[PDB]
Amino acid sequence: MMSGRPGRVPLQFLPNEARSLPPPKLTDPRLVYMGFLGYCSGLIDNAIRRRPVVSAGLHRQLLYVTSFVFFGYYLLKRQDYMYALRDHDMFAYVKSHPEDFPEKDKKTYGEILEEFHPVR
Amino acid sequence: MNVLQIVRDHWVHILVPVGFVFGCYLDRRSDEKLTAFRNKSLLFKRELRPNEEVTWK
Amino acid sequence: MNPFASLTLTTLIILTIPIMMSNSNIYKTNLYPNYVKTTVSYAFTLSLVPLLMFMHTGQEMIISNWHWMTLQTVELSLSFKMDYFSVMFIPVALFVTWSIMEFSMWYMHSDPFINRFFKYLVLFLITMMILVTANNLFQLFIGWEGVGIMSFLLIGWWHGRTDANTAALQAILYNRIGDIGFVLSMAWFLTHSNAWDLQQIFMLNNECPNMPLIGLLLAAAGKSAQFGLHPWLPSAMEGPTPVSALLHSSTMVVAGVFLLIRFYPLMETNKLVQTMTLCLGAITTLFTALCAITQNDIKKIVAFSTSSQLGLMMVTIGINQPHLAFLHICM
Amino acid sequence: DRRFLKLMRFYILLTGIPVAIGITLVNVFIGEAELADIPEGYVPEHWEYFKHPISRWIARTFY
Amino acid sequence: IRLQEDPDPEDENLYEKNPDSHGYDKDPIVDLWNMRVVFFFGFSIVLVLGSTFVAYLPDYRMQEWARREAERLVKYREANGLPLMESNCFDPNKIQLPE
Amino acid sequence: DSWDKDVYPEPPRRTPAPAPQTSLPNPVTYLTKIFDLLVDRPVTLAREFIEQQHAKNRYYYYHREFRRVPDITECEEKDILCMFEAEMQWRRDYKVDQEIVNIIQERLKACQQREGESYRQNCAKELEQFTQVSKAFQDRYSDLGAHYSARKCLAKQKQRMLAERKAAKEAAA
Amino acid sequence: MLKIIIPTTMLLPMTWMSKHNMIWINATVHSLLISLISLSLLNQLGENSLNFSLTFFSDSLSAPLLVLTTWLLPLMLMASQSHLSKETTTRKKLYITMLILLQLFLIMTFTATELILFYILFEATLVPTLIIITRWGNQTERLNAGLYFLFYTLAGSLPLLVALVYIQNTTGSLNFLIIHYWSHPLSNSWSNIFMWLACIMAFMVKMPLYGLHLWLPKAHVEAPIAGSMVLAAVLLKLGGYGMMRITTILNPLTNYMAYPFLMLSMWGMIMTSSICLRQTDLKSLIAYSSVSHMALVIVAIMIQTPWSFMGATALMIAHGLTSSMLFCLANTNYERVHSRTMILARGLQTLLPLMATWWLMASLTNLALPPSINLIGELFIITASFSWSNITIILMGMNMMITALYSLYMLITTQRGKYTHHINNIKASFTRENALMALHILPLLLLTLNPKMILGPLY
Amino acid sequence: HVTKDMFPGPYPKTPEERAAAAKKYNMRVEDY
Amino acid sequence: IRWTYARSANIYPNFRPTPKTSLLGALFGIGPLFFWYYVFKTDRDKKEKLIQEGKLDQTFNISY
Repeated sequence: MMSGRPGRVPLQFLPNEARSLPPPKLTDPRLVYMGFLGYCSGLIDNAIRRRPVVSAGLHRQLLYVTSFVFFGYYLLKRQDYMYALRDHDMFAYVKSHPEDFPEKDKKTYGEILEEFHPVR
Repeated sequence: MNVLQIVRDHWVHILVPVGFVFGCYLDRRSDEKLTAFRNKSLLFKRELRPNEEVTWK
Repeated sequence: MNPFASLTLTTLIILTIPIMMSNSNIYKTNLYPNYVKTTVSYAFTLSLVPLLMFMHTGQEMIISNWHWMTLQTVELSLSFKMDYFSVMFIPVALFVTWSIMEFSMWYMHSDPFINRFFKYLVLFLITMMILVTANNLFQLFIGWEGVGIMSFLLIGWWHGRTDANTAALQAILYNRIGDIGFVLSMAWFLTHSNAWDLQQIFMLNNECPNMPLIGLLLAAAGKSAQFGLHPWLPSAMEGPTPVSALLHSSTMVVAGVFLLIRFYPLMETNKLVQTMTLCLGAITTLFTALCAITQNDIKKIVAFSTSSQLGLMMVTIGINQPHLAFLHICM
Repeated sequence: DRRFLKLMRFYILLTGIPVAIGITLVNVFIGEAELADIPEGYVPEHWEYFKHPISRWIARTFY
Repeated sequence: IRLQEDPDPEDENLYEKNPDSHGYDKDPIVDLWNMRVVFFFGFSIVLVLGSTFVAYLPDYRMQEWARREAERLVKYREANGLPLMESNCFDPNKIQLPE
Repeated sequence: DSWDKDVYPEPPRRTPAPAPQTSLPNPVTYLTKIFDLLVDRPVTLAREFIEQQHAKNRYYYYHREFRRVPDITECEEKDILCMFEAEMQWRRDYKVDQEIVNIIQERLKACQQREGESYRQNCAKELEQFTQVSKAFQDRYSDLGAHYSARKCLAKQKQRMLAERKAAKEAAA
Repeated sequence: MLKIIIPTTMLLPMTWMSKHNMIWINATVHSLLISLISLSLLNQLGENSLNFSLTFFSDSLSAPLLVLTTWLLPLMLMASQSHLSKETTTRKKLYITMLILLQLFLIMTFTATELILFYILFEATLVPTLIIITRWGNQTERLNAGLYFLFYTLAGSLPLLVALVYIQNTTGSLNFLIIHYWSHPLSNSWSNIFMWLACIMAFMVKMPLYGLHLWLPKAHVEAPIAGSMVLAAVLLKLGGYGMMRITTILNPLTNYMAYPFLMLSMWGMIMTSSICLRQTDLKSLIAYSSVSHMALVIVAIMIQTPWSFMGATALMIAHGLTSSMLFCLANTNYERVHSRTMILARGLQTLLPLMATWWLMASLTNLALPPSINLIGELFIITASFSWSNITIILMGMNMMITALYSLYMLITTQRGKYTHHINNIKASFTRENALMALHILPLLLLTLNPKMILGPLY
Repeated sequence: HVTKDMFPGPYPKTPEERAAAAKKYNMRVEDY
Repeated sequence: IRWTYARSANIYPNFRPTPKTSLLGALFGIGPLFFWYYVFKTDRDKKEKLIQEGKLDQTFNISY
């Protein structure tokens, strides 16, 4: 779908047109879940390595957390930019092809005859 | 007596209460992004009292 | 307002006070059976004033004090029908159970759980009063089933005895066969008359069809031990003699024919169902009287006699004489 | 069995008696609201559409 | 021996060491406090206060409002000869039938 | 009283005055004098005390006024906001209709008990009113099912109206 | 819903960070506190639902279920801590964690505004449930029970997943409100017939429908007591709640698609009630009785009337409470005699009087004695069925007769008669067990005073 | 206590497992 | 223990599909289902035919 999109330069995680969108907030629920994933990784690291799972290596658990949040922020930016691109192309295509997307003639339920099915 | 042991042993008792208050606060914030029809419904909309500016929060 | 309503209610409320007190301190002492017998005697004395007011001027009323729930267009409330049947049967039943409790204070004197026995007697009395004063079919069903379970618990009073438990379950079984018809009538009246209260049921059923009346007849045949569902009453003699005298001879087993009397305006307008109850009562009275003349157990003879009298009550209902049947209940 | 029954009754009553006493006191001295037509120009608070003072307190405090 | 396995141990009676056992814990103090917190928070709070909270919940289903509206409507319809209720739930003027 | 006499009618109450044709005293009158002394007067006093407390703490509640919104016949197909408001209005109207039917059934039950043995003839008006209101309610809300709506109710009304118009046209011939 | 969800989530850190001997105390205290908070969801509106956010909402159908779940958690904790007294601290914390995870999943399942989110949350309940059954069950049969429960549920659920994504692709939304307001009639075609079957079969196997129920005896019998409690009380109700939600897109196809299911449940309630008359395992008898009440719920949902839905809601609530009570009562005897055989320990009323009273109350509620809410639900469903067809009164009356027979038979065989001579280890009932029964039975009877709280949104 | 060999088994085909079944159920072979 | 095992867990290990078991399974499992379906379907078709011609009176049936 999006592979051969025009202007799509290779090996570029965020293109420069993404800087027009709002960056994700720092307390973004998805970013906080990223940090939680890092914290779980640190706890499981203590468990497998046979260390006290909660209080051993606070620097290591902390680094797990911050690296997970660091990757999550950029992942969120790229995801949001891809969805913005999707909506951008969809609206452009609906605009360029009005015949494929007609203006449906709206009618009220007072003139629309819906069939009644009794429950009995 | 023995405040250190009591606060090092029964400190977990704050977790569920403060989680309840955090849930209430997060419920509060959810309503803040659902006000596109505050004082706008065909049923409830009305003029604001002279110092009033919104109808619910 | 009018003392009739307050007195008719107070007669019912006083019965429940020794039940609430059945966990305080008197229930642990040897004064509990006399205490409950005394409240029953006081309730009998109070219930005479509504009876006297009816005797004077025919005071009758329905009381709907507490609204329970509304189901769209069906309002279910605690409604008491303080009519001739209620205000005449309540004093009779209270007098009889007063005598029964005084008797039990001597007959069950050596029972280690005599306090619980008297409490069960009061519970049965309360459920029967609910049955008799009920102004709608749900409340009547509450009385019906509470009477049934109290009968179950009192027939199997000596629960280490296999035959007593078998008899109690047998009573439950036959009465459940009757409950099928009771629930049939409830469903029909809800579906067609949109009411379980007697007033609207009588209003919307000038010509009552077969199905609800046959359901009511099935329930009555179950409760009053008519032929086909008869055997449980003589087997209910497994209970202590006060249980027999109170429930299964004089007060509880007339619930079925009382159910049919409560719907006599409906039964009045259906000849087929009238013939059915007339014939069922006839066969019941004949067969049960035939069994009794050869029985050797005195309690069995009297139980078959009670079944015969219930058959006679069914007969007099089946000839469009409901008030005669009520009089025979009281006598 | 006796000890359990005593404990259960105690812990039911421990708040039941204050609850019952407070409900009686509220009913006797505060009492229920009186219905009235909405005064001209006045928009009532949402708990002012209920009659029982305890119901009004619940509506005002929790909803 | 068919394998090295421990024999099935015998069940411990909480009453044997604690006649006053409430059945919660082998240690009498935590057993007592388990009983206390269970009874307090269950009966004293959730049952009594919870039942009272549900009992005095503000109008549920707006049944009182519906009854008052019905009373006003019944008064108006009867005082003016209008039917108490029309068979048509909606006005046949805002309905356009097909043919 | 609080309830309005027109919504809850009751015939003018007609009691016969006492006509003793005996010399033996009437036990009922003395049992009622004792009732008025030991029962009525103390609870009556207990009510003046309480209504005296409630008189000095007077406060109010109001009936909630809903204005009218466009109904489901005015909703363009799939116009979710208008459908929501119309559907809420329809459900409120349905509850009010249920309460109207409840008022009329209350009248019917009260008449049946009140008229005694003459209820069959004396309660014809209430039976007629119940017939009318129950027919109207049945036409509005019967057979919709557990998942009812203003749309299904309107479809049922349109089916009824098409049947009515066709029947009228074929009767005209 | 976050003021409910987040405190429940906070049970896990609190459980894992508490002392070894404060585990049960802390979990019980704070789960009761959460259950107190869940009661505020019973303040419902006549017409609309409580639409908190885009992702969670509450109405009169799901609020009593949420209260039932939050109430079941502490009772679970009281039931478990006896048989898990010899376990390690970490393993007790893992069991508590499983129970908390199950409660959290159930809470979000009953409030999910979207159908696919409901699907994931309702499928998530499998994992802690399966873990509980297979890890902490007592017999070698727990493994086969776990396999049956897992694969019955999944064979039901996967076609539902396919149907849900197809519906989202064709309708555009799986949002419950949008689904209701944009409801299209379902035409009569093989495509729509199989869409109906896919939408219905998962909830059918969950309830379970008679013929698809063989997992339930295994699972409810082999599970530890808390597992049986949840499986009987809240997990069966997922099928009924989901069926009530999803039947709004299946009309008028439900008019004739329900005939095989109506027949199956109407006859299988008779069949499983009869099976109870001959069950030699007490826990198996209690498990088999759930099938009949759930068959009644199936009929009520399939006939689609306001009275049928009211009765089904009330019956689900009442059955949850009663079945959990019965399982706890059987477990108290099992913990004494280490066996589920019913005629092993007879004449127990002369050894455990107040426990015999608890047994009588539980049997009476299973009897649907009026005015209990069991009877209210059963009677409402019976009346709706009578309107649906008068001949339904034969089968439902037969079922209530047989239900009375087996309930009182269980009572008589366990409590009455002569005590067993060689069983000399029936110790007096602990305060904990009596409190467990009391906390089962008291809210059940209090609901009779306010029955509209469990009559669903069609009240 | 109760081993696998003490449990009910399949129908006995030959008279030696029939006698073993009689022994397992505490009966005489001529009565089993 | 032998009695409780024979009645629960020994039955399927020793069940065989024979003409007797298959005939009985078909008769008792499938027979009542189709019997009741025929009864209820006939009753409801008669009811619906009455409703269509308005020959079934529902004067006070407003609760369903």
